[PDB]
Amino acid sequence: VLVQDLLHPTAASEARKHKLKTLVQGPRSYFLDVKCPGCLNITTVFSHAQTAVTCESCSTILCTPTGGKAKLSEGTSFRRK
Amino acid sequence: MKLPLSVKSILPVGSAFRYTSLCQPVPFAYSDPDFFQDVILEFETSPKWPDEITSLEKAKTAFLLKIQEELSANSSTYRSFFSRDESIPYNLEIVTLNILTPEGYGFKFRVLTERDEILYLRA
Amino acid sequence: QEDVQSSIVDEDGFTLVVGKNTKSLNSIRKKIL
Amino acid sequence: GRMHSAGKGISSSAIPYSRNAPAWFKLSSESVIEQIVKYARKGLTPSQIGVLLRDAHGVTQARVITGNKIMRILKSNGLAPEIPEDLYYLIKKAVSVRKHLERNRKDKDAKFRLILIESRIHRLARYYRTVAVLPPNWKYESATASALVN
Amino acid sequence: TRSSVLADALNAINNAEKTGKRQVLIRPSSKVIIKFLQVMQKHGYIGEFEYIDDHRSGKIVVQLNGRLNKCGVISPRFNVKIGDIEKWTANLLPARQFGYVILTTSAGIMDHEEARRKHVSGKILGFVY
RNA sequence: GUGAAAUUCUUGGAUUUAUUGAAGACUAACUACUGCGAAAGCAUUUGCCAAGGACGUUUUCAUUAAUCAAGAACGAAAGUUAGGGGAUCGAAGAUGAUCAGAUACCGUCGUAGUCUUAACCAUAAACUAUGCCGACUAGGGAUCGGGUGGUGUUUUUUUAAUGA
Ligand SMILES: [Zn+2]
Repeated sequence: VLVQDLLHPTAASEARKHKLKTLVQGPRSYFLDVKCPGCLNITTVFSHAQTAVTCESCSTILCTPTGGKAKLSEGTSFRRK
Repeated sequence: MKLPLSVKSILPVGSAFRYTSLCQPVPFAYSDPDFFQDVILEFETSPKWPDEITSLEKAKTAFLLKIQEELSANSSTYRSFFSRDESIPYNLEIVTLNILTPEGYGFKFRVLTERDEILYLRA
Repeated sequence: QEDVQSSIVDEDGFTLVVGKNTKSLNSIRKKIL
Repeated sequence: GRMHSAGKGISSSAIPYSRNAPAWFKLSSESVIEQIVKYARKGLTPSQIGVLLRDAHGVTQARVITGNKIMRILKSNGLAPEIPEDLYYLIKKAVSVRKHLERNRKDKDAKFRLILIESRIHRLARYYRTVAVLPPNWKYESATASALVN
Repeated sequence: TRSSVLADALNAINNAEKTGKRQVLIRPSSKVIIKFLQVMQKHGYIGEFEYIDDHRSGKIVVQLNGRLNKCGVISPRFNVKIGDIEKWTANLLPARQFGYVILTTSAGIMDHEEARRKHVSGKILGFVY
């Protein structure tokens, strides 16, 4: 009473699925590029970074580790990938 | 008396309150320099205070105006006015609500806030 | 409040981070200060 | 299956399917290796080193970007450790809770957990000596592990 | 633990077929399972299947028509010689005209009839009838 | 005080009233078809000591896995040995009343014990009266913890937490 061709499932259903319960297990997290206020330095960081990453030149913390996702420090201009 | 934010604490800092006025005061002898005893006001903590100093002291003016209108409504045996207090430098907006009482006495009423302290530390 | 929490994006693809109930860009720069 | 325990929780990390290096990455593998060697000379474990490269430097996976594992980079640069870090950590925590029971002999639960820690220690010790990455004459003991980690 | 991955596959197959489900999915996968489904689809007791890679251990989807009575396994792989072919057929299959017991010889994987035609002998996997 | 009296002790006034203080236990209601722990078991505050679950992770290595005689740890209550106090309760025991009825079979004192330290002691209706590890096979609502997304409201605002 639950019909779906698993050969070609919905991308919405795969996105709502668990990360390993996907048809191909892939990672759900990603990376980011940030621009600091102190030096405008673009830095690549993890979306789920367990470390409080700072900028290189200005010692300005970019993100804070909290459980699942990393919480960015305020006033940092970011981009996906 | 009622106001949309709760009155936290009303306190006297009068020199005669601490028993050190130069004269012991006389009813209706308003020409004394120590006639108007200072009374500090504090209301309840609101997370919506104006975070600018002039808007903040003018909101203090508005709350004192609300006290003045309600006292002129329901306490008509007392007299009241506003005196532009300026005794602290570079603040050009202080208003002391001066109350005259038919027991022959008079007081100043002025608002204090944690927001005043936090903006002074910001300064 | 509008210009602070109005979903600012830069010229290059870069969006800033803004917390809840935060109200001034001058205040954000003062936090950085 | 969370052995020596009743747990069955599943909380792990995935893998990107494509085995090659990412497109947006624009660094040097040699700079990466230098950063690794300088970090290990600073004194971190390769797991924490990989975490550091993953967070701060955006290094996705070490075997993806470079043909070598982190431990193989360390050993190639001469910074191979003495024991594998997992056994190091088990020994260190066992000594720590041994001192904790020395402070307070009352915690039978600390006794229980130390027993299970020793069980896992012996299991990995049998495994490592089977690999012979460990010396065959090596032995885990209380005094041995305390003299080792302290 | 999970010992017999192919037998786990076969039991999932038998469970979905006893339910009457239309397609199945198998994780993990290996080449012996590949040849199993190859000769199965050859004998037409099923429909069509497909592999998917994951670089760990792949998955297998089978759309199956209606034609599985029972797929099986002999969990210890016994060496089967020539008379033992007959003995095992008489043991497992309920009637001699149909049903197929599966053997791995050095010449690969095949049923009893093809194994007799090839004159080979080896170990036993399981059966389909 | 019991079903009923009665032993009991109250002019040096009990019970009671108020003001305390000491003792030793206990941690109710909140409290759950909740939570935690291998079980037994675990509810006052705070701190410390470690530990652990689960969730999240593009960290690690690469079979290190399961079942397991021998052996090892724990194991309610009570009980046993050496200490402590020992409020309460309380196997024993001692008595009042033995009155009709047990439909309404006790009342009072009180040793051990009750708790603690150091040991033993290894039983329980120690039960989900139901070997383990692993895989598959109905739905529908829950809840708890973790995380994610967005939505709103409460919330708050150059502050140390943005939580509900
Ligand atoms: Zn910088």
